[PDB]
Amino acid sequence: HNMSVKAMRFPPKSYNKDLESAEERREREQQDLEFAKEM
Amino acid sequence: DQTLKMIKILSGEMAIELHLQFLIRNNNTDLMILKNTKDAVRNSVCHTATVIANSFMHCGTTSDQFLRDNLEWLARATNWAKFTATASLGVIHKGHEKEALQLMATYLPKDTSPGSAYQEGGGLYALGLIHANHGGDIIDYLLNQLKNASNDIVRHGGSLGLGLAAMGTARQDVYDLLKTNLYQDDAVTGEAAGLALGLVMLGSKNAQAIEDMVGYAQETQHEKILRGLAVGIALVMYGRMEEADALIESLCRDKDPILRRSGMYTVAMAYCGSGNNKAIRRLLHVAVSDVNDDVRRAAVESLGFILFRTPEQCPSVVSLLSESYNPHVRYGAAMALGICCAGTGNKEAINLLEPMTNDPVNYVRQGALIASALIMIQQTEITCPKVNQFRQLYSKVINDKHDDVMAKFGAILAQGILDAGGHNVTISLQSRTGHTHMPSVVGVLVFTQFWFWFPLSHFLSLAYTPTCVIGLNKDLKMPKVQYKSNCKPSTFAYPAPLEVPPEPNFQLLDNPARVMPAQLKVLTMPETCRYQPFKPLSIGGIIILKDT
Amino acid sequence: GLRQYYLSKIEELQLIVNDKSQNLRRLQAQRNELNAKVRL
Amino acid sequence: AVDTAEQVYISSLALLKMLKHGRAGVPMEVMGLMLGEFVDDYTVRVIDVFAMPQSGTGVSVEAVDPVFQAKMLDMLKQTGRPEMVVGWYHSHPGFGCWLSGVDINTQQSFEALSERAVAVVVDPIQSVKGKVVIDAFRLINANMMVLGHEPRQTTSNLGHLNKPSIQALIHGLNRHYYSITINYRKNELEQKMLLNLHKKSWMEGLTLQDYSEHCKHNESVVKEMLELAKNYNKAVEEEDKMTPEQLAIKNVGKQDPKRHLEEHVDVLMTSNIVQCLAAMLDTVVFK
Amino acid sequence: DLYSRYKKLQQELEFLEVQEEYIKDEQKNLKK
Ligand SMILES: [Zn+2]
Repeated sequence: HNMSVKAMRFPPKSYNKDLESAEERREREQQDLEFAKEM
Repeated sequence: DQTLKMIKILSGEMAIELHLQFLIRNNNTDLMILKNTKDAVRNSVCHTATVIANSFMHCGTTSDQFLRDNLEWLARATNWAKFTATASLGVIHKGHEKEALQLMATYLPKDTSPGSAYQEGGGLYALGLIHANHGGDIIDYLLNQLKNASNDIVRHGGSLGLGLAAMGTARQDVYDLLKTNLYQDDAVTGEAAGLALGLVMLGSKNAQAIEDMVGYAQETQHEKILRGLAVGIALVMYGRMEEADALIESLCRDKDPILRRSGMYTVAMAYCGSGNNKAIRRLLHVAVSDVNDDVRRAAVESLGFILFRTPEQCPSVVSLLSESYNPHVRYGAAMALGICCAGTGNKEAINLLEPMTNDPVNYVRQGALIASALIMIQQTEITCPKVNQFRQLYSKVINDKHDDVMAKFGAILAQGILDAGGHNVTISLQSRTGHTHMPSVVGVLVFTQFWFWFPLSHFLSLAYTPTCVIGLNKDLKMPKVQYKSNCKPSTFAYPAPLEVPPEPNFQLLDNPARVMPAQLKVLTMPETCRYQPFKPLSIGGIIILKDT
Repeated sequence: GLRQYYLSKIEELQLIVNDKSQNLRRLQAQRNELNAKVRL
Repeated sequence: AVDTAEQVYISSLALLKMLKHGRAGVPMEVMGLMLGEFVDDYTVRVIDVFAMPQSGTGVSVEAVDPVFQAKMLDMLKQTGRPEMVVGWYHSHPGFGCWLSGVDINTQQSFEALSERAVAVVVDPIQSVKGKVVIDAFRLINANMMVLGHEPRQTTSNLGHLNKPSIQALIHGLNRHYYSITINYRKNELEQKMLLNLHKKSWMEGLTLQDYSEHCKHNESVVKEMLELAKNYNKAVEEEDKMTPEQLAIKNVGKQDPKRHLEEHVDVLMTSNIVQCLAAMLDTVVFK
Repeated sequence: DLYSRYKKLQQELEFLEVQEEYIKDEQKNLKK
């Protein structure tokens, strides 16, 4: 069971980028929030 | 003469006004950029943000036309901007004895007497900025006014001015009134005493004074008095490699989060440029384990302060820390690249800081911009193509309305960094000799604390150094020599502003000629002129130029 | 014997690099999948 | 002026007094006083909190009864040490944290004596472990709202660290009051004596855990673990099939073996290894 | 030069040793 762990973690690779949510849609989320606060 | 020799070489005055002579002749700036940033008129940070920008891009050039275009928009903000507006006047007049008292004759505290004492009390802050590493009457003129004055509103600018001029001098006379400034049991004297108390004892390790400081910051109930001493006990020890390690363990073990954080700055200064494996174990172990966010940001920002001697290794370790769960380590990963590779146009560091301006936390978008500013000063499009890719990027985020005030605070500050002195001055924590430039090391560490005091990071003019070759043949006479270059000619580019309402590689140069340090090898020696340099031309600065 | 003394150290040191560097790349990517679980 | 780095130091005892009084009388908005030690222009320190009783049925902040506080202010004065009232609090039950129009008026009566009384909101429901829902506030003058002037004159990068919620931004933030960043005053005099005293198992692991039934429970799992392995003798057999991203959506109706089958193995190990080891330490120690 | 070929190459074994010890801290610290 250790060797099936020790010979298993090699194909973890090219996990390229954990994207948080956005740049644009985050800003659109902020603009939509500012609209509700004004309302 | 040889009798005059000790004045010529140890006062160093003929480097001071000559650097002033280089700046009064070479001045390539723009009014339109401040007019582009003029349109953000509101009651936000912006008034302080504009006056800190032009003071950065006009260091020591004595050019008061970017401030004297108006009075009301300059005197709109109040109560600490007027402390900073009278502060920024001295940085523009950096390194110049005469036009300090005579221009601030309006701003002497006993002449006008307005409703603002910060306007008149903050002048002494700027007097220390002019005569940094120059001790004369500027010691005693600032000494005697601090015997009898107001409360800690003139006493900030006086004490921060007085410790700056007497930096690393171990004067007893500056230590006398800094004792009674310390024991006021007062919060507002906290930045006043504890910062300058370390400055005059730089590298001194006078262990009674250490015992006075750390013995005082255990029972006091204010925080600025815990914070000004936090940098000062880090600054009293400087480059010792083993002689602080009893104190470093004594501070790291303590329950105080400020004082553990202060021990992180102390091991940063006891290992300046030191590639020691012993320091990096537990400096970066407490970057893993500790629970306060302040100490974790100070931990990862100690990496470039100890490993700037080899800028190749710091992108290999701090790239992994730029993806941490908390934004605090994600912040201090960015300035760690900003303090290490800043003298280089590092291709790898800009590759790391490219998605760092995308993070939904505001202040990590801030510090990504400052580190992007420090990495590429005096670099035009050929050291790395990402220069003009980012020139538009600061304008992209400062002309937006829906951005944060903090996120666009990095953009307005990067304008004064990236165009400093008309591309005539630069940062250098490093001489060609291998020896580090200790006022720039102090000046960049003190610059990090713009969180906890805004004009505390006005202490940045110590980091600015020119890059100009200078010829000389007698004690006074300028020569007349004109040499050229050999490598590709577009590297000698200028900013070339836009102002909207068949090639060289034989570039002739006068005596005060600016040059990139990477362009020191691409030039040609003067072989056909009357002058022939006795020194092998490897560094800039001033040299003897033998007339043949 | 600088061929047979000094160059005998370049041949040895590279052997310690070529597996302890592989130890890191396995281990940091093992955290990198774990770090993806935390922030998400 | 203020430098928006106001840094309210509180306590360790008061937060427990805040949540207990906020939880036992929960759906009515309860309130009390803040008896702290006032310090400089920058910070404020509130170390003690005593709760004030209500007036009647109904969610309100009704009024303070100065008969009660004046006798209470000199109650512990003759016993312990003098302090001074540095603020006051109430409790939104399941809202969040804001100043309502009823909340702002009893605040405005308290800022008249001292200009630094802190309005504190605690929420004892949206708090689980690393959340204690807080963010005390304090009023801003509406005179400066007509001037269009932005207050609090930021001199440090310490204020704009926390982001306000949008629901509090619907309310008078930021047009009538402001947030204040806080931390907590912890000390070893309290830290160790609550860690080493909360969950201490006495002699539990020196037992045998119902010795006829442990091996009986060692079959109460294994028997259905057979058929749960028959599902594992089933679900692997319909692979090399429709692209197992489709085997993620489609398996939300009925149970899977693979996760459920590594579940009991953890259960059938720690129930056995702990019980088998503890049997073999009793044989040595007890004769 | 040849003398720098070993002195700079032992210089990074100094530098490599922390990193595997460093991620060893974070295999357990993120779990907590
Ligand atoms: Zn309420």
